Amino acid sequence: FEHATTVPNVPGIPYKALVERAGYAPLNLEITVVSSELTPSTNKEYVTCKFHTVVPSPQVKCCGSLECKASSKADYTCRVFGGVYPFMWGGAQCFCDSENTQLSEAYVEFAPDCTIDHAVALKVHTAALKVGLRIVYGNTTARLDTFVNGVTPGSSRDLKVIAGPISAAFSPFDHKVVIRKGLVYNYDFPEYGAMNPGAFGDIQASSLDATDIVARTDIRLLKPSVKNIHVPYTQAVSGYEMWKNNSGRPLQETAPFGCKIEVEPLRATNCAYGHIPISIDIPDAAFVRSSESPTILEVSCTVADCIYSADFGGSLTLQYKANREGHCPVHSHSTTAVLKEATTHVTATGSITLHFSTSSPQANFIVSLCGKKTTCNAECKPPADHIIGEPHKVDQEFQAAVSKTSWNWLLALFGGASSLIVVGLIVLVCSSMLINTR
Amino acid sequence: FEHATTVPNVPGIPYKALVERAGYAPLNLEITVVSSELTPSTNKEYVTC
Ligand SMILES: *[C@@H]1O[C@H](CO)[C@@H](O)[C@H](O)[C@H]1NC(C)=O
Repeated sequence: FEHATTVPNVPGIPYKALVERAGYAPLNLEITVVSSELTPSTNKEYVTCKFHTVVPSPQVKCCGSLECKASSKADYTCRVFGGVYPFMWGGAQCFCDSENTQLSEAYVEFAPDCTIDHAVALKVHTAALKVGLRIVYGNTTARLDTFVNGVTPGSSRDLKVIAGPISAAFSPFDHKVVIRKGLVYNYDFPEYGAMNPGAFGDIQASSLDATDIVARTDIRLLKPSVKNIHVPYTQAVSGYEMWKNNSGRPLQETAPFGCKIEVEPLRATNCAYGHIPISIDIPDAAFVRSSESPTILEVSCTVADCIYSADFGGSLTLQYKANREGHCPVHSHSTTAVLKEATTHVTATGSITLHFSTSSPQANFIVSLCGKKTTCNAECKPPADHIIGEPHKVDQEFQAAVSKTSWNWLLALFGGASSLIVVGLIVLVCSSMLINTR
Repeated sequence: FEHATTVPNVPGIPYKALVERAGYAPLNLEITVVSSELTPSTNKEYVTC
């Protein structure tokens, strides 16, 4: 049989339900969302890391001429200079009365440390959510893991179970992101082929070990200015360390709902938000006919004591009369309250307690023992402790915090002035006629 | 758990109380003031004889 139900997106929050079929005892169904797995689609754009300038041996043409030539190396620079003043420990490298000239050039390349200090700029889209569900029926536990989509049931025992789509779409990830040393940072990285000195991603490459590179970081050559042969180079500070210094806090400290983000899939997990509708198919053989089910008689409830606690602290008791030994389930069709155990033994005239929780102080509702129903009411008090991180609000508040006494007072407050005005008008018209008599 | 109660100053007078907690049986609490000890601060002034 197939049953439909909506569940909150949250871990460690079992949800209990029942299936009604004529001649079959209502079957307890427990559903647990073990964890969440939001995996988006992303594409590798480029990589960046601290670089190193190249300072190759300059070219010296003595007492003659020469011309500059470009080079395919990324961020390359070249420039000639006449009237050079070459000196070295060995002395004047060559000789002519200041006629000689020298060509200098430089370029950049990623340093060896980059191999492990690389930071990759990622473009992401189409967040996809994966949900793992564990379902208990007839004290039998089955499992499945399915994409949140409502069109691809998973495989578990060759059982087709579907979930979603989500009520709302949530994704902490933004279109542009960066990954560095296992830390993910939300930032609008410059597009590939865009070089801006003193900025993130100044050096860009298709792959870490790509021979072809493109970069621009405003390198300007300086004229020789000293005795010896030297190439003074002026360049802006590397942008990688710049972004490192003031990169801001990591996404791990900014993700809403406490998403637990992992890097190797670049995906979130254990993050709770939204609702999920699901349809569960259960084999008919799993069901049990009511003929063999225990029969109960003259059952009654009693709230020994309840507390309006965030955690599961509510208690209840039931007393029953029966004729057959065995087990029956227990349920509460009121969403405001949730039980703890789904089934229990049954005796001829036994009475058993129950643990439960509620989201309202007016503990009035209907609970079913085995197949039969029964009303049960009480009032609950706020707790002394008022800060706890354990599961809370298994059912969200439904403006039911208002008390029965509050309803009685509000009813006694509003007055029936409409009846007063109606009676006044009626007597007024009657008197008007009586005086039209004259 | 913490509970507040007022007791008379007197020996050999047990006082009984209960603590109410949801889902917990009320726990009997007996309190006895075995004795009193009023100790003041004093300073030696001098001696005579
Ligand atoms: C499940 O509950 C039924 C109901 O009494 C019982 O007969 C059966 O033995 C239970 N299964 C297990 C594995 O305990």
